[PDB]
Amino acid sequence: ARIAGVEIPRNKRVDVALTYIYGIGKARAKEALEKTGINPATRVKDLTEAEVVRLREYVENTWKLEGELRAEVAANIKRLMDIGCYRGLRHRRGLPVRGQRTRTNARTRKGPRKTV
Amino acid sequence: PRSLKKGVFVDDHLLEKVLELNAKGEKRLIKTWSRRSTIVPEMVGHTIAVYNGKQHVPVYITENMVGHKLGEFAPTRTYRGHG
Amino acid sequence: TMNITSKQMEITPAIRQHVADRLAKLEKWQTHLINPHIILSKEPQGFVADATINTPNGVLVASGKHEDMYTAINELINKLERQLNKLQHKGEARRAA
Amino acid sequence: PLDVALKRKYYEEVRPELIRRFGYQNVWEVPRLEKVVINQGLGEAKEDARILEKAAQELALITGQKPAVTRAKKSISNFKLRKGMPIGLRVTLRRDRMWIFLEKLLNVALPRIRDFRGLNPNSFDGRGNYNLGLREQLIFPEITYDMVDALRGMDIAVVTTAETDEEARALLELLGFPFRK
Amino acid sequence: GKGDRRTRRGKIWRGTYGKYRPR
Amino acid sequence: MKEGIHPKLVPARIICGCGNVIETYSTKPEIYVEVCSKCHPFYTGQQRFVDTEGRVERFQRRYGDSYRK
RNA sequence: CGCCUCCUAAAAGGUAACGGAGGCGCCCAAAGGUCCCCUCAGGCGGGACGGAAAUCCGCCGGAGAGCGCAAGGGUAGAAGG
RNA sequence: GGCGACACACGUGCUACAAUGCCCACUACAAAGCGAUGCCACCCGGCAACGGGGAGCUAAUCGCAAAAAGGUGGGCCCAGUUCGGAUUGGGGUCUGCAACCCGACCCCAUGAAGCCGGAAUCGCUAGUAAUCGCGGAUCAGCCAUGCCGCGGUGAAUACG
Ligand SMILES: [Mg+2]
Ligand SMILES: [Mg+2]
Ligand SMILES: [Mg+2]
Ligand SMILES: [Mg+2]
Ligand SMILES: [Mg+2]
Ligand SMILES: [Mg+2]
Ligand SMILES: [Mg+2]
Ligand SMILES: [Mg+2]
Ligand SMILES: [Mg+2]
Ligand SMILES: [Mg+2]
Ligand SMILES: [Mg+2]
Ligand SMILES: [Mg+2]
Ligand SMILES: [Mg+2]
Ligand SMILES: [Mg+2]
Ligand SMILES: [Mg+2]
Ligand SMILES: [Mg+2]
Ligand SMILES: [Mg+2]
Ligand SMILES: [Mg+2]
Ligand SMILES: [Mg+2]
Ligand SMILES: [Mg+2]
Ligand SMILES: [Mg+2]
Ligand SMILES: [Mg+2]
Ligand SMILES: [Mg+2]
Ligand SMILES: [Mg+2]
Ligand SMILES: [Mg+2]
Ligand SMILES: [Mg+2]
Ligand SMILES: [Mg+2]
Ligand SMILES: [Mg+2]
Ligand SMILES: [Mg+2]
Ligand SMILES: [Mg+2]
Ligand SMILES: [Mg+2]
Ligand SMILES: [Mg+2]
Ligand SMILES: [Mg+2]
Ligand SMILES: [Mg+2]
Ligand SMILES: [Mg+2]
Ligand SMILES: [Mg+2]
Ligand SMILES: [Mg+2]
Ligand SMILES: [Mg+2]
Ligand SMILES: [Mg+2]
Ligand SMILES: [Mg+2]
Ligand SMILES: [Mg+2]
Ligand SMILES: [Mg+2]
Ligand SMILES: [Mg+2]
Ligand SMILES: [Mg+2]
Ligand SMILES: [Mg+2]
Ligand SMILES: [Mg+2]
Ligand SMILES: [Mg+2]
Ligand SMILES: [Mg+2]
Ligand SMILES: [Zn+2]
Repeated sequence: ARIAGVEIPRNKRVDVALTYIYGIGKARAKEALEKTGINPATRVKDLTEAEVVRLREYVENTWKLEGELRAEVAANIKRLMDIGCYRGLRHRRGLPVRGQRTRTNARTRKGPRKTV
Repeated sequence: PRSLKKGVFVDDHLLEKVLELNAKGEKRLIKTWSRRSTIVPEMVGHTIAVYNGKQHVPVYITENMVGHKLGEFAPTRTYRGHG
Repeated sequence: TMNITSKQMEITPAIRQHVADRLAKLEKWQTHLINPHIILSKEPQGFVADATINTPNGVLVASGKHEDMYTAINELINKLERQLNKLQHKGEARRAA
Repeated sequence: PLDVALKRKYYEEVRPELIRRFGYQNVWEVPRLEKVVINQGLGEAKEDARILEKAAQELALITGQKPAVTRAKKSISNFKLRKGMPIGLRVTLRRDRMWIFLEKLLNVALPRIRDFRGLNPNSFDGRGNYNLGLREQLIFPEITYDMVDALRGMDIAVVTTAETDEEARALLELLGFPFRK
Repeated sequence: GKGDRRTRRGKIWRGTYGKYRPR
Repeated sequence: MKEGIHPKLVPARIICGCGNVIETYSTKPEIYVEVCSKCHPFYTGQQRFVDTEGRVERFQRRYGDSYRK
């Protein structure tokens, strides 16, 4: 599990690879490679273990990633669900939360169609 | 959400009653139509009845539900499911 | 599936189901009934039952009319059948020469 | 026998603290490690690629000991299981190999465990033994991403001469077993 | 393309501006 | 031990990222690991990596005391 | 309709009825000979996927398991692995 | 408060499933319109939305304004991906008395279905179709992917 908890794609440029971490998108990819002075274009197979632990150390301390991140988002939802607010209710019934129409669509949230 | 440069909005007529009850010691039930008012730290521990268009829903405020709006806790539609 | 509209009228699930069992007679011809649409309506004279149905060999459009909503529906079905039977057999007429 | 840090740590630091904490009157009375038994429940190798020789090669790299096949006591319908079928691996570690395995387990393995919050304090025999289970073999330093085809974990039995969970808790934590609660 | 906000093309289609399409 | 069926155990260095070196025994004499007990957040006191946040919410808003009284 | 097991069968053997219940018409190249080693079912507690039940660990557990197949006898101080 | 509901069903559309493509950076070429508690140059703070300064223009003068496809370079290398941008978490902006139900926008993270679509079915005969962007009415703001316009690039085919 090289970095950071996840084994990022070798053969790929380090900036693109880093996005294969939960919590690290393209924005944060360009950030960590500056702050550690590593060429963003270089492939993960071509990193130095010096650079790896360099890249590793910064990325794992600056931001919340993978497990602990998922834990929070859930707790945040678990919270809204428990305090019983409207946003909460939508999560409890698995319905859309950001005020979308549910007469049609809402399939991403509802899942594939249930016959009647 | 509402600009941080602006206020933390409470309808004053709702808020006033809170502070009034805080001073003398709380609490009687407060019937309000102010769904748009933020739950504010001064309100915690009270039970405010929030009109949802039909009924006034009794809402006991807690430490968890501070940042929210009052309407969020008195749902406006009755839905028990389909079929 | 099948859609039913009750224009400026209220009807029941029962009545809706009745119509579905009545349109079902068209299943006889073993051809695809594509988006059948029934419109129930009330005139001063009686009820009106409209329908538009498409099939691989054409469209069916028919209107039934009668004081009794069920008869209006039955006549709608009768007109739809006659059309469907023509759609399904008219091509056979000129097989010779 | 080999000079190994953990083993040395047991005699030099752990034993005196235990003698202290419970006041044994005999040197033999103090909690000792009897064996570490590793078990791969497998049985995903029942039929199919019943070559679990891949797994045995993995276990052997981890322990330095070649595991022995376990076979079904009886036949079972629902697990799709006939008597005598090769369903798992089991290796009994003692003495120097046992110390070496635990040594790497504490220092390296458990840290590499995903979202590790510490061992489960309640997982004690009641008779002074402890058990923990793993989801992956990748946890161990011997195993790399390259050389592994699929994810198979294991069961680990740590057997102690301690009569109670209390005593066993004392010994294991002293050795460096990291407990959450 | 045009549906992704975090891109130049998306901000054009939507008629807005930002980091991914500045003015 | 039965001969020829076991991997030989040799002296070994396990090298962690934090600079920790572990003198131990293994079937591979040199090994690199991303983490060890010496640096792992759970072990090191309670070194709370990125978030030693402490919620921060929910009265943690305090923006501010400005409503009238 | 021959054969095997139990009961009827009256504590030796034997004992009938169109009396009460079940089996057989095979099988095994080891499921045979011998030497060596090993000991169950089950209950409780513990253990990734793993479940009432797969494999692992501990404790209790004389035989209630096993012994190809009916039943009976026998049997771990082995006939069982 | 509801018209925004949501086991379902149909109609119209938007964005797509990628390399004749996607992303970054630099660089060209329109038309028709709109604009004094309006359109906003330019400056500065902010990654940004935006905010604070501030000139011009009763507008062939000043402003919206940059058109986009394109062009030139660089990256991506056939993968559910640097395709796609749904869903959700968190943080902000602006309008407005007020954005819980029920606004638009920005930023961080999340990164779904979808590998070109059954029966069936729509449009178009030339500056048309296709594809690209620009404006306006309504309008505090906007749920516009709609509507009415505007130009850019620019086909295939018609035996009968
Ligand atoms: Mg990512
Ligand atoms: Mg809605
Ligand atoms: Mg209908
Ligand atoms: Mg009606
Ligand atoms: Mg009706
Ligand atoms: Mg008509
Ligand atoms: Mg008839
Ligand atoms: Mg006719
Ligand atoms: Mg000793
Ligand atoms: Mg316990
Ligand atoms: Mg013990
Ligand atoms: Mg490893
Ligand atoms: Mg994209
Ligand atoms: Mg020898
Ligand atoms: Mg007898
Ligand atoms: Mg007898
Ligand atoms: Mg006798
Ligand atoms: Mg006798
Ligand atoms: Mg005799
Ligand atoms: Mg007879
Ligand atoms: Mg044999
Ligand atoms: Mg033999
Ligand atoms: Mg047992
Ligand atoms: Mg159990
Ligand atoms: Mg389990
Ligand atoms: Mg079990
Ligand atoms: Mg028996
Ligand atoms: Mg309303
Ligand atoms: Mg409406
Ligand atoms: Mg329906
Ligand atoms: Mg459909
Ligand atoms: Mg649309
Ligand atoms: Mg459509
Ligand atoms: Mg492809
Ligand atoms: Mg994906
Ligand atoms: Mg798919
Ligand atoms: Mg992508
Ligand atoms: Mg949010
Ligand atoms: Mg709203
Ligand atoms: Mg197509
Ligand atoms: Mg296409
Ligand atoms: Mg067709
Ligand atoms: Mg024409
Ligand atoms: Mg396009
Ligand atoms: Mg437009
Ligand atoms: Mg306008
Ligand atoms: Mg407008
Ligand atoms: Mg909306
Ligand atoms: Zn370390």
